[PDB]
Amino acid sequence: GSWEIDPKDLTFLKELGTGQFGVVKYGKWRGQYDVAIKMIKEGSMSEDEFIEEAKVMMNLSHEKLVQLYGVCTKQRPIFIITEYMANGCLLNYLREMRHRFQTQQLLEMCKDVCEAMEYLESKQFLHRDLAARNCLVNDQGVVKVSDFGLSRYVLFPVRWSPPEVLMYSKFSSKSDIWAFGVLMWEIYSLGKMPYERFTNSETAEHIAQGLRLYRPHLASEKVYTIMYSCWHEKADERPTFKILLSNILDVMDEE
Ligand SMILES: CC(C)OC1CN(C(=O)N[C@@H]2CCCCc3cc(-c4ccnc(Nc5cnn(C)c5)n4)ccc32)C1
Repeated sequence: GSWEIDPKDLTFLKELGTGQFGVVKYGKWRGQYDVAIKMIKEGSMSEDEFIEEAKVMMNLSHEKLVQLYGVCTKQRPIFIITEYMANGCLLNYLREMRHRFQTQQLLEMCKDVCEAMEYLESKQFLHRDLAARNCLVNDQGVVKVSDFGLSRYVLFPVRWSPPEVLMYSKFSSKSDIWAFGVLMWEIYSLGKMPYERFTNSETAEHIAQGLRLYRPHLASEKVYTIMYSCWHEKADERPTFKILLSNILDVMDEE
């Protein structure tokens, strides 16, 4: 099948880390092309459901999405083969103080993610776990969005969730928007934990009381207005990703 990679075409080279489905490794496809390979631990995934959705996810092609190249399903563990991102997770990247980021670079990261998300929104596809931990950085410093949709197959992101999610499990395009605002806060805070002094339970109470994250020192007033617009209490008063991208591009021009 066009979604199927022969595992004999893979050369495993390095271990990258361990996520919700087990170990992820760096390797080569057909001796030449860099890939990341998720080795899906038995019992961790709703595999048949994922395999059917992987057909849809293959056709999500945008330069700012970490591409799904295919799956290896004829065996267990199954494998998910994706684009390899040389500089790893955005969260860890932001926390490395040696980068000495310019705020123009931080805004560019937000724009990268916003473009990916505008594409997903145009396909009526929710990420469902948008956060710096699910963005990666390539060898050119481009940020791409990773593992969109995959939480559906896990057999909770309190700090990235709007009130209607925490109170009613009301998931929508506007809960991705809320999460994006939090991600913008992570970026401008160089990787701090949102609501860092609170537990998840205290964060949920804070959010239900109407309180919000406040301005990271590196965010201008115009950048803070953008992330804060993602956190309106009423979901329908939150922007779309098309509007956010316009907003971010405008600020990039104004500097
Ligand atoms: C959304 C939730 C429900 O599920 C999802 C499945 N999931 C999950 O597997 N995460 C792990 C997190 C721990 C580390 C292992 C890793 C690696 C990569 C990956 C992909 C492409 N390139 C690179 N490159 C590169 C360079 N250095 N390092 C260190 C990495 N790395 C993606 C994800 C994950 C969360």
